[PDB]
Amino acid sequence: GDRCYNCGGLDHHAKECKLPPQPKKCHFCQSISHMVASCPLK
Amino acid sequence: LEGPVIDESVLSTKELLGLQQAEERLKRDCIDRLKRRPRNYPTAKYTCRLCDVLIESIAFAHKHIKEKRHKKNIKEKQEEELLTTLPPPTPSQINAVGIAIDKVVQEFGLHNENLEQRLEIKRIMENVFQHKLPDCSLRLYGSSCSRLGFKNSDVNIDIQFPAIMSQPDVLLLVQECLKNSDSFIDVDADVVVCREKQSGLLCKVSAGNENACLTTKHLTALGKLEPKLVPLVIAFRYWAKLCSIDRPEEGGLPPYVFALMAIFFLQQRKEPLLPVYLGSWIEGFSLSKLGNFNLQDIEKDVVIWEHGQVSLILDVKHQPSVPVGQLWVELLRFYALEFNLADLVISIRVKELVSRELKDWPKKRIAIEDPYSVKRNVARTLNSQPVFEYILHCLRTTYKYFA
RNA sequence: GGUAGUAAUUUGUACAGUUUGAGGGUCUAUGAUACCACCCGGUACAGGAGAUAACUGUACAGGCCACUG
Ligand SMILES: [Zn+2]
Repeated sequence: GDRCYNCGGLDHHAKECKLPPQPKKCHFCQSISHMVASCPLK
Repeated sequence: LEGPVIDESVLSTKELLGLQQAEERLKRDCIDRLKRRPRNYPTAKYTCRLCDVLIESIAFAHKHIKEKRHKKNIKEKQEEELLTTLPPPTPSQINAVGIAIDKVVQEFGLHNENLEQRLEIKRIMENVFQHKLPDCSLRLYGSSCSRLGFKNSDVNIDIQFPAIMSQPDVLLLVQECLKNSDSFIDVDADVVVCREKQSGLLCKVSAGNENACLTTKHLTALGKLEPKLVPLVIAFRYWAKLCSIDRPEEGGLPPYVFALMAIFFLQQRKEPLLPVYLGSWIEGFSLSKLGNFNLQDIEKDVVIWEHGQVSLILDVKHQPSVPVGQLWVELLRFYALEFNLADLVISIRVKELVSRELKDWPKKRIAIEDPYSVKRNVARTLNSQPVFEYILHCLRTTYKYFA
């Protein structure tokens, strides 16, 4: 239901995730450059 | 094996930035990536400073963070940082600390009259022993001669006997004399421990133990030349008594170990108030030959060493004098935070902090070096790590209360 | 006297793992019902990794006519 803390997997929980590490990306715009605070619309 | 633990080239720039963010998170948790692959355990990619624990992966770092030990260590580090920023005490605070130290000295401290009463006790001992052992004699040692122990501290007497006599036989016939004599009662074989019938103070008799008398005289001199030392040592001893660290049977440190630590602090201040028996001034002195050095005898405002003499008290141009309370707070800072008791020896003889590897010492808990017994660990009574942590917590709490 | 080893037993610390417990959720307006067909979002944050006791094994400090001369 909610995006996981690491690797951004909804169904996968953070503890359950066994995938290789992935960059943390802003969910609002899926942008690596812009975080939640720096969203272009904000 | 010479390659990096994590290769930036293999990872993309986006991946590299993500890994850098992950490592920043790990840094906030005190987890630091290994600069190079360890030869013994190259698998580990990170290390935890709090526990000094190798971590294979970032997820393992989070798992370690979940562990209670990491939380306890981070709490300890937070307490240390909080203590670090405490301001030095104001002049009123220093005066109050000095007044408290003086009050503690008056309440529980050995004075001249107590020494005269103890000399009277030794005189009674000499009177009763004279009939049977005219050759043998008695002297004060330990807390008695030092004047740095409490007034309630048990009498300590040492026997001088001829070379032909042997320490076990001498102690045995001394025990017999204590048996028959009416003056001494509740006598036990145990040193010989008894309860004085008239004075009412616990009494202990010893034979040989020349090193104890030497250290006691050295500390007596250090107290005499240094006036601030005695109040500081008495206050520190009172703190140990309150915390129960003074009691040996419970795993606490011996009493005079606290005085040794106090003199070590005074010697290691930024402006040294007391000198070191061994220093760079001595010709041929070295840490490798430190064991060869030894202390021979105590002179008035002078010391004797063999492999030459050193002054008991430093003689410097306009030597600084500061209040006793200021020295006490400085000692609290020196031992609670400034001094790592784990792996640094409290070596009075040498200015340099003797490493444990030099003496092949445990490196586990509080460690103190005897002035005359280089090979003896006077803190061996403290053999439990929980008790060691208890002493550190008590010292830090005392610093916080007084700062 | 020093070094280490040491069955049967005695303390202390955790818990890699098992399992029992209350709690935790918050977030409803966004319906799709009935045993006619059961599941989408707007109220609702941040860059934040989620237990304490009973239980199993494993190294580590002390105790033990343990243990040694
Ligand atoms: Zn995930």
